[PDB]
Amino acid sequence: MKITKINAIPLSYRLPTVTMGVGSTIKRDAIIIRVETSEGITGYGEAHPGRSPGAITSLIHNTIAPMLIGMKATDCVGAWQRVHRMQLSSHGLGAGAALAISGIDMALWDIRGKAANMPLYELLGGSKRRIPAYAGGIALGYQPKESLAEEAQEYIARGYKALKLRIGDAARVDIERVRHVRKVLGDEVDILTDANTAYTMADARRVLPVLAEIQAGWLEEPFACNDFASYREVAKITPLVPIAAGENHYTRFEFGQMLDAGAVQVWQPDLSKCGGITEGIRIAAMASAYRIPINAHSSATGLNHAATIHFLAATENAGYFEACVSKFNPFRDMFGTFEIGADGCVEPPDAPGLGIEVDESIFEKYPAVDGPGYVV
Amino acid sequence: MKITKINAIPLSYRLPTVTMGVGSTIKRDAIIIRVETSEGITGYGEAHPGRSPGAITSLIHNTIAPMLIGMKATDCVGAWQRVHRMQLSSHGLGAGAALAISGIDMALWDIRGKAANMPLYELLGGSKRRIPAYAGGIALGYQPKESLAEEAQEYIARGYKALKLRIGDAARVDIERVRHVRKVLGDEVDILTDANTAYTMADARRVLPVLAEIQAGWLEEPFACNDFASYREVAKITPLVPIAAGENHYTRFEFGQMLDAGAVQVWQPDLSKCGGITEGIRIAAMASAYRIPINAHSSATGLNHAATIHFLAATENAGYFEACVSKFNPFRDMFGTFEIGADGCVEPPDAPGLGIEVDESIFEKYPAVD
Amino acid sequence: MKITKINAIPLSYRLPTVTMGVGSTIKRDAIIIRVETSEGITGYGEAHPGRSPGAITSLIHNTIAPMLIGMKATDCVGAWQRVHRMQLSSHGLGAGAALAISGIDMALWDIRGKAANMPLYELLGGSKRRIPAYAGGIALGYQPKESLAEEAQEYIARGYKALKLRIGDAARVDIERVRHVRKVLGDEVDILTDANTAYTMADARRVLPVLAEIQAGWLEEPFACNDFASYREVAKITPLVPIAAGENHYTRFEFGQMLDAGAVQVWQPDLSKCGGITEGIRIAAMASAYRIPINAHSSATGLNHAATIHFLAATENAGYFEACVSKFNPFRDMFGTFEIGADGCVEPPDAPGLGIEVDESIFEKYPAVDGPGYVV
Amino acid sequence: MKITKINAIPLSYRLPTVTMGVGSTIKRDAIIIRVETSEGITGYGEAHPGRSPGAITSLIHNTIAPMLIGMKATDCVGAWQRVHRMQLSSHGLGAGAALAISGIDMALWDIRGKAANMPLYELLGGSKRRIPAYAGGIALGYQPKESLAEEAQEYIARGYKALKLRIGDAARVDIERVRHVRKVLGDEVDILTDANTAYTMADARRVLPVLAEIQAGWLEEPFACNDFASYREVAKITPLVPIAAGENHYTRFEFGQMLDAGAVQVWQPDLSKCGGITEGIRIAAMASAYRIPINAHSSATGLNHAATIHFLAATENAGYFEACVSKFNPFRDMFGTFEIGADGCVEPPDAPGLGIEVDESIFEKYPAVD
Ligand SMILES: [Mg+2]
Ligand SMILES: [Mg+2]
Ligand SMILES: [Mg+2]
Ligand SMILES: [Mg+2]
Repeated sequence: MKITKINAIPLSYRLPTVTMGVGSTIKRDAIIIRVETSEGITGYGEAHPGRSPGAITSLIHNTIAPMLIGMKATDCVGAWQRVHRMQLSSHGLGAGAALAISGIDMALWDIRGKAANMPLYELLGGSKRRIPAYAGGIALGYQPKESLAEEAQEYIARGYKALKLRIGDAARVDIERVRHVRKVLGDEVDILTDANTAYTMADARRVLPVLAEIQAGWLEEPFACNDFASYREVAKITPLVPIAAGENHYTRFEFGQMLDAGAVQVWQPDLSKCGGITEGIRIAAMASAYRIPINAHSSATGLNHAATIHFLAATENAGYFEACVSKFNPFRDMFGTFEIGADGCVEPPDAPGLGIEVDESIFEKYPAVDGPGYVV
Repeated sequence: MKITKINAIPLSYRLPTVTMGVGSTIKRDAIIIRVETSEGITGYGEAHPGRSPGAITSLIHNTIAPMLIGMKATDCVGAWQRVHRMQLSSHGLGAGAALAISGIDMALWDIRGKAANMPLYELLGGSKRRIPAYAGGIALGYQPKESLAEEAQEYIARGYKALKLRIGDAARVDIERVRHVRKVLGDEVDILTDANTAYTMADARRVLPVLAEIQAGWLEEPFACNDFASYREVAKITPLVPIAAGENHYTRFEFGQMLDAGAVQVWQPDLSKCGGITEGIRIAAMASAYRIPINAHSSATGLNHAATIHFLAATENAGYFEACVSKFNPFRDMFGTFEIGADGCVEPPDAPGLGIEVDESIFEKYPAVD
Repeated sequence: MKITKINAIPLSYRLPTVTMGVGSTIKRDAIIIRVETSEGITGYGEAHPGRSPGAITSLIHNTIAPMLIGMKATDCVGAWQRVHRMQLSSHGLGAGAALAISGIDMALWDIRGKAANMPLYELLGGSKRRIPAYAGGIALGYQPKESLAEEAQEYIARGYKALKLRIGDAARVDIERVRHVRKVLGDEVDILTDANTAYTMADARRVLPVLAEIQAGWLEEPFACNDFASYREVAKITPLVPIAAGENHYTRFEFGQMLDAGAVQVWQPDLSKCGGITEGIRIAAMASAYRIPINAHSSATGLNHAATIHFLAATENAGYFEACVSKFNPFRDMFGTFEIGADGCVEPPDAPGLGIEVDESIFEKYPAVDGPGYVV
Repeated sequence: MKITKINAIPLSYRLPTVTMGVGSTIKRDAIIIRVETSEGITGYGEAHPGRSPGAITSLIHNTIAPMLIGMKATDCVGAWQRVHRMQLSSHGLGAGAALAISGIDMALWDIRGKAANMPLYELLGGSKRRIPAYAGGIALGYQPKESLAEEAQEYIARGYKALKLRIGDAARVDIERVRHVRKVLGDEVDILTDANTAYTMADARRVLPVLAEIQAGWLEEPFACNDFASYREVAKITPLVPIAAGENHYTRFEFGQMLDAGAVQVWQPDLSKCGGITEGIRIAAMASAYRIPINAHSSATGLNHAATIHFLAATENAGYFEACVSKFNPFRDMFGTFEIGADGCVEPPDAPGLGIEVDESIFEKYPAVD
């Protein structure tokens, strides 16, 4: 079974807005990858658009796809190694190639599930199990504290035992917001926080004590992805709340650097970013030996959501699934929906591969838009 | 003076080969950045193609240019900041965005020198001085040791006091090559080595002692850019030959990470890769306090070469300039040749900005190939 | 364009007093540097008097000026390197030479701005932007806590969102003072503290908890500039308030030593002390990679105030400008004033060089006085 | 007994040259400090000029003397403290103030020995003993290797068992010099080396192994005084030859910083630079617990030489005395010659205080030059 065609299909959706630390969201983009085989089996993956989806599309169509055509379709380790030496190790696009191979790998695993007649959790050695979820996605953004509390109440009513508050616009206001949410929900809900790379160190030494006071589960991404000196300096503030990162981190080599720095104790690789399922396993296994929980970051599509839940089912040190709960996200319920149970958990689809049926006539409903996706 | 237009112009050339540690070269690519201003002054830069020139071009035109139109063209610090917060810090393309800003930033400093009526060395605070150079680029590749020695002798005859040997294919064959060159050039030539990310650790503990024996200037890029664990292990082998890295390292935050690892003691940023001249200064200033020499890596075009020499003339802790000496390279001589003197040195051009005049009719001679 | 003449002009002013950790201020001194070029352009800088202004004057006129006459006037990097090898590296005056070259460098950059027809922020690559300021200078010294509160209220009325309280006479009294100021101003004002090298370690372990309680922005200079073991030992007290230093620190080499000690996380180089603008950039860039904010220390004259604001406009990791607010400081408003806005910010002058016009007939109004400047 | 007058007397001498790592010597300068008391006893010291003798003189007369007039002349600890809090700790001149207090402090100990009717070694708690010496000062500079060897042989014939070779101009030429001296003197002479802050790291990893090969006593000052990062890197090269530093290091707080860096294992304070005899004791006492030898650096005048020998006789962990052996140096023999014996050693004078009589009519013979 050889690889015949690899195609990157860029999709986008314009909405009539939720403010985070990265700015204000005006447009949602997604890149869906199709890999065709010699024996007729077709696999589907999702690559992250990287705030410039035309570039990842081009990178696949011009460089990465030709180096993988003709390869055996189950050899995703060998497929990953070609991208590693031609792009990741030297003179390449670095992080952009990781995004590109992430979707391809994901599609190759979908082929591998279909060829073995196994769902992905079974292919990886796990079982169909209940995986805890929190209300995340592009929701719970910057708004008055009482309105933010009401949105949080809506999610517990929907069965969530955990939620992720978006912080990082000003220390004072999100101290005020974070305190009010604990006040109205009680101390039974795992309140998680995400600063989305927007805090300084001065902000952190003000916010971290109140996070320990409200007993938050983690502080996610307080600084820039490459801000190494700030990441080691926050660890010194409080041991009662761990630092979380991984969304903007690529390959096991970047995660290995944050392993022996020892500051970030909660890892969140996005399978549409980090290098795919193959690299996801490698990252999680390193974390496993050091007892670090994997709370995977989720991308836009229900394809990535399928791959993530399958991955967490077979990953021993899996923590949370990040569930998108925003009302204006069509990529989530694009084909065959995940659904949260009353136990606060989620389940992988019981069908070969990723267990998602892809009708290609939905791509026409969400065409490519060349504009920017963010407002700061 | 505001920014009006930013365009990325892809150029490529097919050669009818020199093998290094990354592979075999069949086609050279380059991306030239044109920045137009509201007062008629036009800047030029080089962005590294990153093995996919169509992707960086797409990234510039769709994303990085729209966020920079309307900015004051002298504000390169602010221009770098917008790219830092929109692309480099969060959900962007990471390393690819750094290549894209590198050329734009270089073109911004070109505008700024012309508007100030100063050459770039003068703009950066330096003076026109002789900068030592080594014979490098896509030259001195894998070949028999006596043929490699004949190529080496030709560069000393042209004036060079230093050269860079390509190692990394097989441990035995490049120990054999490296020892032979020392005997035929004597111990007066600074012999530098580049492994082009092709060594393992098992190779390194076999090769490093002979590099000490021949008193090599540095071992450049023995491992992949993100291979942190190997880089810290090779520093334990010998203190007599330092490790060099920088080509595949982007922003001062990645260089900052290898500062406190302490393993790499020779920093080699590429101004067409690391973030431009702006980030080049910041990387070099950090190295300056730690007495780490900046031996900048050179890209394809004579634009990048001009910018690098201008940079090193004003940079306090500057080491060598990497001189491209392969003669199947039209990008170097594309618009008015650097020239190596009998002192083995090189001079910055004494004209406003980068000191290079760009005729756009030459772009048609080298069309873009996928 | 060559250098023709370098002249150090010592100035002083006697006042009919504000008490700090360095003692009681009775006389203010300043050294203004004039550099003349071959092409008629004249630049102006400020060197710190170093508590013995006759010595810096002598050092310039006898040693440093002759080694720089004939040099190209835009080659300030090369000018700095000559002073580095002849004075800073070996057998020299060390810190005194740094003060001397600071003013000369500053004057050379003023020439460079005028020759390029650019203001200094534009020459360094920045833009005209709003830079936050705090009430500093020789103000808010030792006095009864209620009178100290009234002086603080006057500055917020003048638009300051931040201020620097002078501490360090006794632990008990400035704990009492610091608590009262937070009480009357609310927790919206960034209260900064400066001990002016006067604390012991025993004082620090008493004062630092109350500073964390009142959430102070930093503790500036608790010990002697060379007191390395005390600087690393205070870092162990509280992570909620960082230690600040740099006023009495010279060259990037002394700042590099405090970088890898890792204790001081807020850097304050004085451009009239550290080695000038050239060295200022080098110090700030090292801090930039490690995400350390530069909150530059200000000297006496409006020349240094111009150079500082220009420097902070083009410095990416710039924090605060230290604004002198003392009523008896004529050096500040000596020629063409800075003015604080309602946003709590300050702006660089929009004119070539430092943007300050120097009338030399004001030097006669402030002649040199040979006496001491401090009382302890 | 109070302090009445403190005066700084600048002296200089033009020579019609010996090249070291800092440059070429054309004129030697010295500053002599006279401290008068209310009971008629007068002390003398030497302050280092710091390449600008007019500045230190100005600093003493305008600032440091006014803060010390009226103090009890035996209270040198309190005298050092006033200078510490007024000049060294905060907004002062830093390193220059340390040079200024060094001579005053030395003159204070001169008064104190005379008032106690004890020589300084006895005042410090030691006894008159033979102290090993090496041939140094502005001697054994850059010259052909055989001419350098002839100068070396002359010092062994005079009695010396140790000498200090000036290296640092070029790595090749001083490897050549250092090897030649070992062969012509044998392995019985302690060969010490001084680079005078002129090496890079690339030079060091080429030179250090040959210094190990020739079994050199130490490598003195390879880098600038504040070049912290290089000093920690050279300790990694070879454990067989230690690094020496101290000439350009002031107060026990800078020596304390190089204690916990662990890189420099031979400390060389200058009593005319580091803070005087008072600070000299404190620097040496810290070194004593860590078993670091104190091989003090010598200044210009025979006053400083007298103070140094007195100091080392009473100092537990004293190593070598630096003997100035250049014969174009009148400051050494200015008022009654030290003398080297056949044991290669040197003795402190057996007279109250520093044991030197100062005739002020000799000051006219060496007037001050700008
Ligand atoms: Mg996130
Ligand atoms: Mg290379
Ligand atoms: Mg202060
Ligand atoms: Mg010496």
